[PDB]
Amino acid sequence: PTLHTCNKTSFAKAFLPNETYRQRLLDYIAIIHQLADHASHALKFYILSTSTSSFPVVHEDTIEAILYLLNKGEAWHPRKEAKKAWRDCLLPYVQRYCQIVGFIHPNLRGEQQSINYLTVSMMTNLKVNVQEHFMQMLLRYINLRFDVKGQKQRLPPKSDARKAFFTRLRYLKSVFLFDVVPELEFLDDLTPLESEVLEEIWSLDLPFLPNDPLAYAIVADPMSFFPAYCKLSGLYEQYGFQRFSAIPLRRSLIQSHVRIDTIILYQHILCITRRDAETVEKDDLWMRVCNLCTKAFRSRCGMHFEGSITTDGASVSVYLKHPEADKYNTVAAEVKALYVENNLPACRAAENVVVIDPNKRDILYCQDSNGTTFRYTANQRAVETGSRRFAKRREAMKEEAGVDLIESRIPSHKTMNLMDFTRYLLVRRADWDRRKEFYSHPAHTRWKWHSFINRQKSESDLISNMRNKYGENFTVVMGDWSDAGRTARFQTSSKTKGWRTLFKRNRIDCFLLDEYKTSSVCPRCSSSEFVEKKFKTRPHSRPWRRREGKIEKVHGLLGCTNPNCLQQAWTSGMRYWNRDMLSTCNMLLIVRSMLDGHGRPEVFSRS
DNA sequence: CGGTACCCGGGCATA
DNA sequence: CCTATAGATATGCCCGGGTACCG
RNA sequence: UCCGAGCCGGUUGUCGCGCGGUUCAAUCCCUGGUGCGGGUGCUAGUACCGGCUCCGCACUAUCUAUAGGU
Ligand SMILES: [Zn+2]
Repeated sequence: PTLHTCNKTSFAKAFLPNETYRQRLLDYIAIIHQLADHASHALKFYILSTSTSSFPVVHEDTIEAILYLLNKGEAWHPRKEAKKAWRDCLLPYVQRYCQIVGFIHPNLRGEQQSINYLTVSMMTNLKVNVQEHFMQMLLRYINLRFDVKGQKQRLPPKSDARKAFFTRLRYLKSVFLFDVVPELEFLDDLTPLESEVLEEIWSLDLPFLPNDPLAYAIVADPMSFFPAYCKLSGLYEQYGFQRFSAIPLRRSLIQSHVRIDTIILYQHILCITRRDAETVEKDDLWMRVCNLCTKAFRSRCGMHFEGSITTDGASVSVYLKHPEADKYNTVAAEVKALYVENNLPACRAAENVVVIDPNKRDILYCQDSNGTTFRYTANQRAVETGSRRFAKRREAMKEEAGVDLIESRIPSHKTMNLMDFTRYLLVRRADWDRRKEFYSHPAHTRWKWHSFINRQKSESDLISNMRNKYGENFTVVMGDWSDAGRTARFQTSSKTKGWRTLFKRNRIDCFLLDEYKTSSVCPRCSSSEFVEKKFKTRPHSRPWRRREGKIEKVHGLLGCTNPNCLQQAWTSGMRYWNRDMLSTCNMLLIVRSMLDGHGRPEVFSRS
């Protein structure tokens, strides 16, 4: 549901100036971060080591058992039969992993809450990693085996050869992905490069539903695909393809956010017996360590603190929880539920309408009916957010600390071979002490929190400037990055949710409009037969491409050659235009046509 | 010295 | 540095450590 | 892996213009903003006329982890 919110504040303003409590909390979060990292590494090691017999069906019990083992040793005494069996199976592998890494059991007490939270988080990471990326990686492997990389340089752009190649590509995938039932003659209709693909795909033991497609089966029981997914990465390793993280790893040594609640408070922070804690109200028990009067803890939209924070030693994210909280395909409509054509009744009553074109450099280029232009570029975000300022010093310190030569030697972590994974673990352990000392510096977390502060300030200033230029109330109509080869969820509508969310937070209505044929029409003559693009050339701006002698045609510059737009005095012979200006003018024309009821003009249509 | 039963705090199960 | 998913705690019961009393 | 923004021109609604001119923005410390009252101070003219800075009331801002993309 949508019954929760978060407010992030600084560590100093969160906890009262009690040095003992702060030190206890810092030690606890460091221990929890170490436990989580070692648990992820041990889970991957166990999964790799058991491939010789069978890929285990990892369960929440598995993660909980791994965490409890790393924490205690053989002292864990679960009473549940499933947990007991998982403990018995995992103990040798965890022992070997600890011996290889030299990990010493922290013997932390009261591990129930933290272990449960980390188990839930890791299982969620497995579920999400298996849900979507499984199909995408399978399709990527199928494309790579067919050598589409080379075929793109072998087939004419539109000739019948490319059509036949596309037909074959879908024909093979339908049988491989269980989309269409094959006939017997399909057996002999396979070249060696295709027979190998069929055999490899079938060797993954893809689970499926007899009455539903593979994609629906993935959504229904995504975790059942976790074993096959682990197999898939192995193939990527055999053929040298772009490897993917089959089993997620918490590589970073920078102190990560750790969950703290009332139970953890009275177990490790306040250090009081449960019988004493149970006799005091939750809020009264929290005030002893946290300044509830701070702005971050105030209620919003009927939500209350409810004793949940996540802290990493530099910033604290306080979660506000609604009383109706959970207490621990049709969706395609959302693709077009927000588009302008379905929201015209609301657009007609908007005080002002602003059309925005996104670009990889001009992240926003906004124009209104009055012609007042505005833009928010990637340079402004990079400078104000401090991303480059932090990057040029945090990465530079590696020269002073010499850790750059350490991280580079680390082999790729996505390997699936047990020997290679052991090599990676040993190499990471070799210089683990120096990296741990380096990342313990407050500067890393301080920059991570200052980045959030700067991004929030930049986002607020952007809205302030937009309101100042266009007015207090306005409706945003933005393009969807349409092109001649973008027709899927992965490419068009997924690259705009950030700005839609940003506008929603400020209660600014945002709608999407088709960007197709936006750069075709000249508004001054409403004609596309006399529009020229990419005529002039200049040296490349990027420092490495520029020194290679590469010359690039201007992308954002367009021209109109129709005589009606040309003054006889102009020696250029063409009226110049900016790509963003023309796109905004065309979007304004389309919106005006839609509002009047005439609909999208035929010239901008996909006919 | 040798052998019992209770109160407490910690640990684990569960939705 | 961008985008996407799931989940975003609390109560009850078992047990094992130490302390109390008789022969 | 290198990059600020506003404005006037070369310019005609023109560029990642390594084109010219001019204004502030930034370096460090800071969770941001909105509407309401005072409370030291700093600014231009005889309480007004404001702007920067704090105090206090409610209105609001979804983060963790991983993964993918570069
Ligand atoms: Zn024209």
